[PDB]
Amino acid sequence: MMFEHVLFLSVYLFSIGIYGLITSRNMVRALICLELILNSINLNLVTFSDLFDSRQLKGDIFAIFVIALAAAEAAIGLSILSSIHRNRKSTRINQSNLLN
Amino acid sequence: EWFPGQPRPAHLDGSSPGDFGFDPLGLATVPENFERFKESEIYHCRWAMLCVPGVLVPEALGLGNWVKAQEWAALPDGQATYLGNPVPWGNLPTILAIEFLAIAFAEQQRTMEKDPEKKKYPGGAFDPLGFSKDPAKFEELKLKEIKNGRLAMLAFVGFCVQQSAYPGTGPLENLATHLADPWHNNIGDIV
Amino acid sequence: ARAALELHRSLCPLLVSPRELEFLQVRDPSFCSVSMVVTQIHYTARFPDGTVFDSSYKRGRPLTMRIGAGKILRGLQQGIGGGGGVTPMLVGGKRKLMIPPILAYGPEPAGCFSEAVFAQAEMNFCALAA
Amino acid sequence: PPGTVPRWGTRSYVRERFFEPGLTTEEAAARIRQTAEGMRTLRPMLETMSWKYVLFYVRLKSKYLDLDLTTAMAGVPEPRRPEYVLVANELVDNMTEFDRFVRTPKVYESYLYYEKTLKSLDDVAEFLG
Amino acid sequence: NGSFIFPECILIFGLILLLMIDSTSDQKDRPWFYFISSTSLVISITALLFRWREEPIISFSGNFQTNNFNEIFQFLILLCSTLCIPLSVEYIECTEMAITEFLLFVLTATLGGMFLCGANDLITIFVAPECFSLCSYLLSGYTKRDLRSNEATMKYLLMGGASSSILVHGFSWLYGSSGGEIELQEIVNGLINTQMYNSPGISIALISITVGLGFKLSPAPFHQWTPDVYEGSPTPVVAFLSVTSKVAASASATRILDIPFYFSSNEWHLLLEILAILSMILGNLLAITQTSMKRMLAYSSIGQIGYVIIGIIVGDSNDGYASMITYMLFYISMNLGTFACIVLFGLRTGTDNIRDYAGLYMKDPFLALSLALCLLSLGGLPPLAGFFGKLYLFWCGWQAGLYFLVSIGLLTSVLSIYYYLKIIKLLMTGRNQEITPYVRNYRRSNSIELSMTVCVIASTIPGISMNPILAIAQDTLF
Amino acid sequence: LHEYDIFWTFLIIASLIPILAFSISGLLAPVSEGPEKLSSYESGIEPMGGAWVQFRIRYYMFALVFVVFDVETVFLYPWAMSFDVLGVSVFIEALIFVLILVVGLVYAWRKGALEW
Amino acid sequence: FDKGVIDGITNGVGLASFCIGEEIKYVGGGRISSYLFFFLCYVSVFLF
Amino acid sequence: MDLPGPIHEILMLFGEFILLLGGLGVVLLTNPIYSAFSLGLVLVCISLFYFLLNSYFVAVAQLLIYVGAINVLIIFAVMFVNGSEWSKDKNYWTIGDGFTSLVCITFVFSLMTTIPDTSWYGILWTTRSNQIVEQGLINNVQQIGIHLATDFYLPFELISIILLVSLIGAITMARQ
Ligand SMILES: CCCCCCCCCCCCCCCC(=O)OC[C@H](COP(=O)(O)OC[C@@H](O)CO)OC(=O)CCCCCCCCCCCCCCC
Ligand SMILES: CC1=C[C@H](O)CC(C)(C)[C@H]1/C=C/C(C)=C/C=C/C(C)=C/C=C/C=C(C)/C=C/C=C(C)/C=C/C1=C(C)C[C@H](O)CC1(C)C
Repeated sequence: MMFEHVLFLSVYLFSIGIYGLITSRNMVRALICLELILNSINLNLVTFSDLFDSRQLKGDIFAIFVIALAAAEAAIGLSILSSIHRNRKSTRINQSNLLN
Repeated sequence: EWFPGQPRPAHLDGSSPGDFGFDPLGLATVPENFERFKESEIYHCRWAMLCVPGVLVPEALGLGNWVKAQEWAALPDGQATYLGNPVPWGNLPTILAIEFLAIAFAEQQRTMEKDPEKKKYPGGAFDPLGFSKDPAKFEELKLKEIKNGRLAMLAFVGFCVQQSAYPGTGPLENLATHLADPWHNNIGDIV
Repeated sequence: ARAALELHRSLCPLLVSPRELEFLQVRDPSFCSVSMVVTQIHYTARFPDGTVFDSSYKRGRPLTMRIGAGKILRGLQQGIGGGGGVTPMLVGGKRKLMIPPILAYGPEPAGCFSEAVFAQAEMNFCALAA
Repeated sequence: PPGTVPRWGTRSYVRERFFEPGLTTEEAAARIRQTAEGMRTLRPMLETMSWKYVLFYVRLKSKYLDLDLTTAMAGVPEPRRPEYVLVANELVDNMTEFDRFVRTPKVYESYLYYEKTLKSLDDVAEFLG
Repeated sequence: NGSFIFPECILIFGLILLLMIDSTSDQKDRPWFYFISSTSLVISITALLFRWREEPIISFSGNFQTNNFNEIFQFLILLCSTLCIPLSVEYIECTEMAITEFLLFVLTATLGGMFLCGANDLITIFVAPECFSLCSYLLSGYTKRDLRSNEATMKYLLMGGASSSILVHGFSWLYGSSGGEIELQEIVNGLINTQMYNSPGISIALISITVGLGFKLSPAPFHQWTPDVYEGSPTPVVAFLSVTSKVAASASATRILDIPFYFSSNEWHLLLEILAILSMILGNLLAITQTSMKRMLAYSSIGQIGYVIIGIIVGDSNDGYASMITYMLFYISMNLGTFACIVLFGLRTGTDNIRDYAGLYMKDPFLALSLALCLLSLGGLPPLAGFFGKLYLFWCGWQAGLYFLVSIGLLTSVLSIYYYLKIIKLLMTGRNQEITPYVRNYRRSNSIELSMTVCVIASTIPGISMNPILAIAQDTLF
Repeated sequence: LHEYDIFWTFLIIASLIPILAFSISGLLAPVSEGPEKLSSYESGIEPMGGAWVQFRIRYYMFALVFVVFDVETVFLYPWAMSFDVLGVSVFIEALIFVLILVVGLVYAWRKGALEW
Repeated sequence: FDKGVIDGITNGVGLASFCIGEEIKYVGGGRISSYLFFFLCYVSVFLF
Repeated sequence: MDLPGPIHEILMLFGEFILLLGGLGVVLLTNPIYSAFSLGLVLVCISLFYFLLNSYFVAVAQLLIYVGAINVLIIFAVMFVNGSEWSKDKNYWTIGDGFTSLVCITFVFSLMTTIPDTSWYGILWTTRSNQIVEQGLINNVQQIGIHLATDFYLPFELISIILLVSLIGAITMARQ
């Protein structure tokens, strides 16, 4: 059930990754769930590049690039978090709607 | 209230789970009649909730419907099939005898206790975890049971009537039938 | 799913020449060969007797593939780029093929809740480069 | 030369064998004979060391021929069929060892069994039909 | 070992120089790099001038692209950046923020957009949208002491992460169902030798791609993120986004939807239509009720105007792409003009809301005139350019059968005339006791003047001189 | 790259090791210590209360520059493995790669980021 | 039956927009969670 | 290379059941530090999923770049969000909880019924030439090693400037 049971867990993570995103209240939790979604897509990707495409790996390289960009985004978002917590002394996300 | 705008029949002042002012025939005038009705109600609820998925899920598999699953007993040499497998004791007098002694004895064990509250909510060995810990939650726990149980009974009525209207049918088979053309497959076509 | 409708002709060929591996047949060689590079052909695939299950004309631009690196049916890559004992098809050439079931998908179908190709089939092609 | 009969592929191995319950006698007689001309196509893929399909195909064709051989053999000529059961032992131990000699990839034993695994399977299906 | 990146290698050289000068030089930079970056941009434009009338030759190991149509957009993004930088110099100058890394960010985002215009690789066309988005949450929030500039970083980063996520998940579904393939051209083969094309699957990897595409160029059902960010970020980066993001997204969309999606036409032609019919409606109604200038521009010039561009992508038999190129060339100018005017007036006064533009015709008439011209052009009136843009967009798009999209377009254009004429009316006035003490103290009066005046006449002349532009735009096969 | 079965057995064994040690300690242990047990040590003051002890302002920059400069290595490893296998083009490519981040580190050094 | 009917119509065709704009403009309105919710609803329904 | 045998599905189900609880801990628990630690658990148990399938690099790297740098960075970040212990009891927040738990389940149902209709084990037979090459004699750190630089030249050349720009932006933003 290798090729079949893992994909059955991709969605069962991806979905959760979205839900925690929407119902998130603090910035760090939203970023965590974002990273979780990216890892879900990564996992949905890799298995495809193990059943087939073994002559020239086309998924593992793409997985590497996805992880690199995930790290970059997780750096930039937290950097923005620093400045927002500097401006206002609380990072409650859903209590800032002064741009509407 | 069930019918917003009518006064409560004096003998329905909450004081019970799943009680919304509905006693048009005054069946519950006598408190003794009142209490026994609660027993039959929860039981008719309790059995029904078990029976509905047991009617449906087999149809959701290759197994026959709730009507076909009783048919081998009609023929004299009937042998059952559980999950398609011909269980040896599937002959009618076999299961009937097993059914009779077990059903009567356990149901007689009911008839020989009079709390009478436990006759609705025994718990204990019937509550291996003890959800009854929070009396607030347990009281709402009855509500969920009552409303779901009442929901089950209606679904049971729908299943049976759809069978008389459509002999040899399945509730999911009926559901899909409507699902083809909802506007030309309805309860409109019966009468 | 399974077969659908179409309509066309075939420009009846000569007798096929199997050449020990497949079924080869030539209709019109015109201009020039093609190396191990991207090509752009137009196909119309049949079943063994009569049926047609796809045709590049049933869409827009005829599809583009790679002739020289294994990315297609071995039968085609043998009968378009030129196999052992067979001359390759020119730029504007036109050939006809009958693919045996060993140089094809083989004895198992491609299912999608209904196999889109009969299990252990052997199909036909009318391949025209472009 | 018309089309053929798919005959119950169609699933994702969680629909089949778990959720679409059905297997009739003489229908497993199709799977059994199919994994004979089926498993006789890995010879080129054993020539070149493609150690990644010679495992997936073997696992699938086994888990398919590890239930049919128990259903089909019930439906062969039952008066005289101890041999039709005295073959499943071989036709499912040769493969159980084939699956060993691919896990830690060998060549000599792998190919020495990739002939003595099909040589038997042409005899299990033989007692069927 | 290849000159097809040299148009971008020059940009990389300029990037490295801009990063170096701050490391080495002390203080001689402020007006120096202001033109040193323009040197790199104009040199890249000259380099792209060479490859006019070229071959469809494939890239490094067949990675990004090199044909005529893609080269058009590759030059167009450079044009946008060249016009935009002089705006986003003096603005951030008058905020006492570091200017070096701002120009570095703008340059790197332009580089990402340029690489995106090709990218027939399924991976490059994924990193490049990130190279364009990772350099976007920075600019769109690069005023830290402000408060709104943080809201328009939260509700831009979260959204642009979720959307790129959905897009890459669609990409993974495609890579799976396609038997394993990345090269954009080589999918309809590989999706056939693997016979799983007509099956469910592909139907999912089409929607999970189209949604991530839409978010990047914001049609109606996903427009939610645009009105906020465009108000929260500084006006120059608003203009930069609202031009180059749309150009790059519309350049990537046509290629990602036409090359690997031959078969699914009748199932995405409809889909995009559902977006367009909404994009040109919900992006206009709200535009009426606005009182802020940047937010009204977000609604009108983007929420809507990203409608009739698409209005031919659905109706395209390669006889229309010329009209998309022409309309993009018109829209870039007719949008950068009004953004230049808005930046100039806002800096000179210090307000954004509409109710302060009163009387501006009397104090300084040149700016009022050069803003009214661009606004009317956006309205699409006959002698201007937007009229001929919308016209040739409809005349090829009514010539392709579909009727219930041109009528809606004309109707919503008539509707859009309203707020344009509203602000125009607010310009021309002389009721001295009405004008607020904002235009009353306006010392009227290089770079921004030059940009505004050379960008506004290109909003009136090409609409009448579209003959050579049309003759040029017809040679696009991609 | 032949048999990681030893790896899997070592994983399960060394993951059972800590819970095994904890359980073995728990079996032969004292059911005692109902004392205060609500205060940790090296604080003979019986103190309690306090928060907002972060100083994340300094160490956060270190964490960020590390997170960014780390990705270099997992890209260098496929290159560091494929030097002689391929020609010398990968040499120049990886030189450009590493030099980009050398310039980045020079920048992070000049402008005050790596501090006390 | 001129001001009250056809003038009424030619204004209500230009007045109903003034109401619909501000009406649909006051749903959501910030609260990024609501943005993502309304962004997921359309993605989900479009799968049909 | 290959796997032991019928021990495979055991580890498969074990890791799946661990990862489900991990995700539920990520999304349910209110204390953010517990959430981050459960996220780390999720990521190590998915690195083990990557390692089970015979893809070695994309497993160990994923373990180094995420279970390391990113998690410690997030731990440092949670030292800046003060105020926890919000409401509880069955969708603590507003009805938005129910609306999400509805639409997400619709999304699930859609994809989770789309998947078990594609014969993956039949989509593997149609490609018997892709994973049939192995280049002749290679191991799986050289496969990636070369095929990253022989045809994936442009994105590898690109990612570096993305990293540099992200570094510069992060330092310029986080610093007051
Ligand atoms: C045959 C010709 C066609 C006519 C078909 C019937 C037409 C009328 C159907 C509408 C009835 C609505 C009753 C609402 C009554 C209603 O459902 O209240 C709503 C109730 C949920 O109420 P709550 O507890 O949530 O109340 C709190 C809030 O909802 C505020 O009230 O649902 C239940 O009662 C579940 C318990 C099972 C009991 C369900 C009762 C259903 C009764 C319907 C029986 C009709 C039989 C007719 C047979 C012919
Ligand atoms: C007591 C106790 C104690 C301890 O402590 C713990 C424990 C153990 C946990 C517990 C137990 C519990 C239980 C057993 C429960 C059960 C329940 C149920 C079964 C319910 C149902 C319930 C059920 C229900 C509601 C149902 C419903 C149904 C319905 C609506 C249906 C509908 C339909 C459809 C769709 C369609 C078609 O065409 C028709 C019809 C058919 C009409």
